[PDB]
Amino acid sequence: LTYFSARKGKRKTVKAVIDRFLRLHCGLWVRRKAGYKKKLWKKTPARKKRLREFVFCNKTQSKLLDKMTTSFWKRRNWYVDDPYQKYHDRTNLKV
Amino acid sequence: YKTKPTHGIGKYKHLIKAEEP
Amino acid sequence: DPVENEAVAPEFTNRNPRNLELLSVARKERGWRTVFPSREFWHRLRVIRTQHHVEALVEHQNGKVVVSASTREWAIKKHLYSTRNVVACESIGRVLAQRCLEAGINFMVYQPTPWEAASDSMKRLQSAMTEGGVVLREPQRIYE
Amino acid sequence: HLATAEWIAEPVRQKIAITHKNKINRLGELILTSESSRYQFRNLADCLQKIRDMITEASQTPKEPTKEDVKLHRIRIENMNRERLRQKRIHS
Amino acid sequence: TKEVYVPHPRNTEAVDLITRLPKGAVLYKTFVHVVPAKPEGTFKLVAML
Amino acid sequence: RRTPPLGPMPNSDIDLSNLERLEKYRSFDRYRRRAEQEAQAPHWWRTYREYFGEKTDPKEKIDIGLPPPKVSRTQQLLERKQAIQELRANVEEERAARLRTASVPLDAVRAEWERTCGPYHKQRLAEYYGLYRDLFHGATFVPRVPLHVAYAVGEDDLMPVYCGNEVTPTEAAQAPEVTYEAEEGSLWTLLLTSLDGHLLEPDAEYLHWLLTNIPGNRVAEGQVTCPYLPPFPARGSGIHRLAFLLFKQDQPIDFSEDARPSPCYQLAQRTFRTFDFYKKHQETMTPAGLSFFQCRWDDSVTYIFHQLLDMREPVFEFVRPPPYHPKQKRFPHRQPLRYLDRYRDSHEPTYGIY
Amino acid sequence: KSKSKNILVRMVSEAGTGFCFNTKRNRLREKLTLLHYDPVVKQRVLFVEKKKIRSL
Amino acid sequence: RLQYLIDLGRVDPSQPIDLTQLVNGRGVTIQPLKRDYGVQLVEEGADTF
RNA sequence: CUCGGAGCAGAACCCAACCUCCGAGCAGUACAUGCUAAGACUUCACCAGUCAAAGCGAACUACUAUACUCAAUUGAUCCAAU
Ligand SMILES: [K+]
Ligand SMILES: [Mg+2]
Ligand SMILES: [Mg+2]
Repeated sequence: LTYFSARKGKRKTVKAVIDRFLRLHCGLWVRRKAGYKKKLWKKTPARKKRLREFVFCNKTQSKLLDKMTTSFWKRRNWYVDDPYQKYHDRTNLKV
Repeated sequence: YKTKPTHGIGKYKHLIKAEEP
Repeated sequence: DPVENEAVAPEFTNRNPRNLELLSVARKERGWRTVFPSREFWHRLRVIRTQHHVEALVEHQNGKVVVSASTREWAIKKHLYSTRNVVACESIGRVLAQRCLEAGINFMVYQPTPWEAASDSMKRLQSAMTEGGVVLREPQRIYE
Repeated sequence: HLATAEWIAEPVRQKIAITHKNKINRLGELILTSESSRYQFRNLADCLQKIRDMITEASQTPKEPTKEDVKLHRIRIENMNRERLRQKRIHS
Repeated sequence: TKEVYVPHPRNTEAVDLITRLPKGAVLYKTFVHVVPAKPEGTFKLVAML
Repeated sequence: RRTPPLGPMPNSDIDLSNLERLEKYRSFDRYRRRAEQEAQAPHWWRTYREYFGEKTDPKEKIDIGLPPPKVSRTQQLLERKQAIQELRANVEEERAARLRTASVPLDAVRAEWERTCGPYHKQRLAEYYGLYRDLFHGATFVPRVPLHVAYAVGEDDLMPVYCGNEVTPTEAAQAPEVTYEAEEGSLWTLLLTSLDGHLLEPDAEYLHWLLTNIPGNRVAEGQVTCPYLPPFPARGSGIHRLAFLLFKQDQPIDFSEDARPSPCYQLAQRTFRTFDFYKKHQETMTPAGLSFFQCRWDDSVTYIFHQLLDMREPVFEFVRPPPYHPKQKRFPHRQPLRYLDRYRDSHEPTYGIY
Repeated sequence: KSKSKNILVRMVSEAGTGFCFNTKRNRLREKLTLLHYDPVVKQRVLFVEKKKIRSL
Repeated sequence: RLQYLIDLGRVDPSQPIDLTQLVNGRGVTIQPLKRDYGVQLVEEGADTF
């Protein structure tokens, strides 16, 4: 990671992360399953359905992904007709 | 289970003659 | 000025053993997949064939006999040349079907062995039950 | 009040009472309720759409044979056997 | 619990075993059960029409 | 570590020295028959019956019914054997059986069954339906007097009441035609109760009909202690049980305490418990006959509630327990995106402070 | 890693929807024509092999 | 939010309301440099409007 | 040098050696091995992997039938072809 850029002296974003993960404003990260497009001919339908799921990351991964991205990516966005709009805010979450 | 009094209730191969090719 | 007759408990208690069964919401006993026969039924037709007699039982999954027809009964035996042949098995089906309708039993499962199912006796006994009104399959449980 | 309502037609009035007899109370009022939204507006809009659907269905007089529900299939067999137990008087 | 084990008649291997057993001999196997805790549902007064 | 068995272990009496000489099952059906017998025996280990079998009381059920009829077994057996010989002697009978064209007359079978095994079959079926458990708190009786209840439907048809056959409230609008075999000078009491109908109290019943001091079998001449009320099973409440209990009175009895005003349209007054009623009159009264049917709601029940009972109709609904979900966690690792929907109250977009 | 006895092929629906699925067939056997469920038309339709994806 | 701003005098309903009046009343904060294209009117609060 | 079964490791789980043995890198039958979805398991992390009620759509008139038989029978990302 570049903590202080030579031109601006500012922390940089790892763009590899942006290409693979969606960050919900609540702090959750959404990813796709590895191998979900690989050798489908030898995989069962149950396995293939699991591979198509959009799944959440754990705390440790979430902390790493937060460090590898700048604050711009953590802002609240209001994209029109956003598919993931509902998932940005948690509900009935105790601790 | 071994320790329990019901140990071996499912034994069945002593009731059948051994098979030899 | 409340009406005394309109005093109704918030929850209705129906103690009829058949109520949830007749609504097809009662649990069937699922499982037992590695053994025979299945337990997933409310009522089953069970036919007992002996050297001398033919008996057919309708019993609940809990093991209570509901209705029965046997060639041991004088009412049936007096009209039978033989109590052990195909005619006796067909007659038992006809008698049992009538008793089932009078008891309110319109559905049951029949769980024959492969040789029993292929036999002419059991085929004639099944036709008698279906002709008599009883359906030998049970409606599926409603889970939702 | 369904019977008094003059904005609905008389034949339609009489056919709605039969089809939706389970929604008419002792006083004769057809009661419709919607609780599917957070907003009173949408709840009222759904209730009003139900009224408009009832009148459309009654006037349409559809003769298309609808597919039998599973709960109805069992009742059909049960009704058949109840008719099969019906007897006639020995000396009428 | 421990229950009497009767195989399916279509299960050729198990059926062969039981037909070779000596008369009066019953096989036993361990079974695992779930005793339902709650009822399927309750009738509740919904209206007074 | 080992523990000795607490009793005889299965497959212990088998002699394993002479295994080759011991007889084998050889058939699936012979093993299954023995296996079913073994399953029914009591065991000292844990069994399915222990956890799922209904817990019957150890003491036997008290019999409160009429004495068994006395029969000469020798004479009966002689006559029965003679009849079979005559039937088998007929050549036409043998050919019909051999060619599988013979049939039994169902009407005659039912008539003989009603005289012989009918009562025990009715008792078995009444026990299964829970009538003895609810009406008499587990006490059983053999219905030795056949009772024939039929609801006149139309002018040319009847709806017979047997033992759990379904009869609709519309068919039961008027009192049924009750006929039983009774000697001259005897007295009888006929009641109709709804075991499941009661709305306010779970254990109570509704006394739909009560006829007392019936002379012989002339039901019309009996005293109308309680007038007839058609069944009113509430919508969505399920299938109810209505039982006709015939009683044989040793002597004339006074039912002034049980007298209900004519007409009786107060559900509080209709409230009735058969056990309490029989207990006070047990000394002079014995259960004789039994019939019952199964009744669910129909549109005629609305008429009963609105007009006869002058009350609003109670509607019920079968409500299932709410679905279980584990406690929501801040990071649901490896769970699909629909995890969040499981814990969402509403489906409409929320904007918070904005 | 072994003698190639089977091959993977693309079965194309004859309904004109364009829905395709991949099936395995013996190399020496004739082209497969199968009755397979087509989600686009929501009923079972005849499929015909068009191409060989790879050797299995 | 719109009703709350009107009740407190921060937005005047006697004149035409637009983005300028909403911004001048501190009702909404628009960020054109963050690809904001204006305000979307959302139904929350319709029952009490 | 990866994967599976057995012993060491006797009875919940786990457990090493250039320890002791045997295997795998497929094949065969389906062509609804369609879709969707509670609740769980998990090779000690992650990745990956595993089992599934109900439901939709089918099938069905009893071929131990609706998550095929089989123990392992296998390869991430980028990229390329389409
Ligand atoms: K009740
Ligand atoms: Mg783990
Ligand atoms: Mg299912």
